[PDB]
Amino acid sequence: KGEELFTGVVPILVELDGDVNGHKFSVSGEGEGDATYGKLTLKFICTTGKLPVPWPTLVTTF
Amino acid sequence: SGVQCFSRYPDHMKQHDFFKSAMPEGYVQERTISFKDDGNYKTRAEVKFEGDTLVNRIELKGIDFKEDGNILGHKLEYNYNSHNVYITADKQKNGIKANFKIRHNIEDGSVQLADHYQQNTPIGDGPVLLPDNHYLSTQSALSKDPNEKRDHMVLLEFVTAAGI
Ligand SMILES: [Mg+2]
Repeated sequence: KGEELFTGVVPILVELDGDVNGHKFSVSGEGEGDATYGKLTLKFICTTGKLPVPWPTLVTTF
Repeated sequence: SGVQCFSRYPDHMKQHDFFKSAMPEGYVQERTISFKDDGNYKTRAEVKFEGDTLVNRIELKGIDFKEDGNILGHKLEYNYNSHNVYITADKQKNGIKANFKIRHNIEDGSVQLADHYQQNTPIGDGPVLLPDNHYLSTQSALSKDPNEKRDHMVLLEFVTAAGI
């Protein structure tokens, strides 16, 4: 039944709040997913300023 | 990796897709990410539908990072290696676990290992699919928006289930 919700393109929202060694940050992301092709396209923005860790370290979280 | 419900599960493996089976009510996804010789991230996320939109809401806590190791020292390249997510059922929690290793390229040609341990449990109480052992084959490409001056990341990812 849940699979039925994924047969087309689905909008995605991502919202993260982080604290790494006391550096506080937030990231907002938007995009879409199409599970038929196992395909995801997203753009993330650090809304608090500069990201205090490297972007690649957050990919699996997002 | 935050929205594994968008993996392509081949038709012959569709009885193994936990992630979509928990929807729309969703699942909690928790991880411990251990950076070798450095700190760790602990994450808690809720992945569920809000109307017709799939939402990934996350809290991340990182501790015990070295002020000038590869992470806080920003020594990692802006790229990403393909990897497999190895999934196993957790029948006692009506959910799954996963284990995998991410290799982050360091700007000097070395590698920064990030060990990932993951657990997912459904938010709803309806039946879910508990899978046989298998993996998700993941490919990711990172880029920038030429018109964007804020700090950001553009991500293209493909995720395909396999191993059965
Ligand atoms: Mg190299």
